[PDB]
Amino acid sequence: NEIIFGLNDGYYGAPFQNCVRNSYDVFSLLRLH
Amino acid sequence: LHVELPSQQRRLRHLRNIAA
Amino acid sequence: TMQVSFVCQRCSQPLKLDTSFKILDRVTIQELT
Ligand SMILES: [Zn+2]
Repeated sequence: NEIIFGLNDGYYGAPFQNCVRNSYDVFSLLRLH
Repeated sequence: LHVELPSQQRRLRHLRNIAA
Repeated sequence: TMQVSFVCQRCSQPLKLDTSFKILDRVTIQELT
């Protein structure tokens, strides 16, 4: 009697430096909101 | 493939599947 | 190595924050909240 869910990245069940980028600045976030 | 660090929003909008 | 604490929800890449976020003035908190 179990249910298994599925999200974007995979399936969830019941509990029994070189790659970093730049984040948006506060001004752009305010503009987006 | 789920990076387990926090701040990863996990809401109903990201959920598309169900099974028993 | 570089320690990161956020990841882009759509871009799927680790992010580097801006100093203004750590120095958020109360105006931005009031507006965004
Ligand atoms: Zn992105």
